[PDB]
Amino acid sequence: GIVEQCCTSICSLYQLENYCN
Amino acid sequence: GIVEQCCTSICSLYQLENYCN
Amino acid sequence: GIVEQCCTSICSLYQLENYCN
Amino acid sequence: GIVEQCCTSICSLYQLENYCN
Amino acid sequence: GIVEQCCTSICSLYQLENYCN
Amino acid sequence: GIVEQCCTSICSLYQLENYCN
Amino acid sequence: FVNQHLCGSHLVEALYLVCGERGFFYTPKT
Amino acid sequence: FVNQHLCGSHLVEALYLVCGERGFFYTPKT
Amino acid sequence: FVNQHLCGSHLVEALYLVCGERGFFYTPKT
Amino acid sequence: FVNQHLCGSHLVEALYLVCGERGFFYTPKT
Amino acid sequence: FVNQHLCGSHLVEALYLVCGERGFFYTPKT
Amino acid sequence: FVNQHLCGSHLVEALYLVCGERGFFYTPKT
Ligand SMILES: [Cl-]
Ligand SMILES: [Cl-]
Ligand SMILES: [Zn+2]
Ligand SMILES: [Zn+2]
Repeated sequence: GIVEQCCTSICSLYQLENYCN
Repeated sequence: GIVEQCCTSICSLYQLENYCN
Repeated sequence: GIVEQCCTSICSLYQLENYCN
Repeated sequence: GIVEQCCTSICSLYQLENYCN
Repeated sequence: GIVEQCCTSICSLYQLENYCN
Repeated sequence: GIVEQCCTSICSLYQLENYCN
Repeated sequence: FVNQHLCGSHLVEALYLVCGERGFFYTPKT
Repeated sequence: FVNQHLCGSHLVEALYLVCGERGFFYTPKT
Repeated sequence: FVNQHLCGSHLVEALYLVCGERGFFYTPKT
Repeated sequence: FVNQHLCGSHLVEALYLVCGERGFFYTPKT
Repeated sequence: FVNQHLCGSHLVEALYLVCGERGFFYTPKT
Repeated sequence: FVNQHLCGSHLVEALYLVCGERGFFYTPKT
């Protein structure tokens, strides 16, 4: 998931925004 | 909520566990 | 400057990009 | 010691509490 | 103590070394 | 540069001070 | 352990600490 | 914005800055 | 995204986040 | 609480949250 | 270097920075 | 002071503490 993707590869702030309430 | 309990007031580490999944 | 815009006042992530090289 | 254990392996908050004054 | 010297008042990085072991 | 040196090897606070304005 | 004021990024750092793998929600509106 | 390489607590800091008052959920795998 | 108060080390953490590889300047005197 | 994997400054943050007003000592090896 | 207000977790982060391998004590009661 | 091993955001925190009100520039390679 996002937690693993950001750490093992890379991720964008736009991808992160999907986890906001 | 959490801000009122832990920032505005004070809370323990045990109280913080209330917000775990 | 940045402190006035972002600390004293409030600023967006887009505004913060003003200070990138 | 605790500094090495927490980093090379894992450690609990209960183990950490032993380093409080 | 350290809080009075460095938080309440202000302190230098050199002053902070007072609290090293 | 300094960003790479501090991470791949080590760096001193004195070296860091060169990046202040 | 102790009771302290935990605000903003420091509050979410504490949640990460306490919850870890369980995950958590940070919902300031409530 | 630039792409991000974020592990551990640094991911939680980034979510905090991205989501602000909306808050967020932190859900690691297993 | 959102608008928030970002001060001190938290402000520079946000700049790092937003700028990354591009680099940035933090010039509080202005 | 969950078990922790903490390196560098992250250990010091955890000690700070665990010990609160009691404070703590940070004593790495050699 | 400079003189600034360093409080809470930020104070202990600065001690870690300045002391490193020597270790340090954080004793707010004094 | 001791020598430092600083990656990612930890470098930016160190620059912040070292430079204070002078501010600083963060300029990574490529
Ligand atoms: Cl603060
Ligand atoms: Cl890290
Ligand atoms: Zn803070
Ligand atoms: Zn880190």
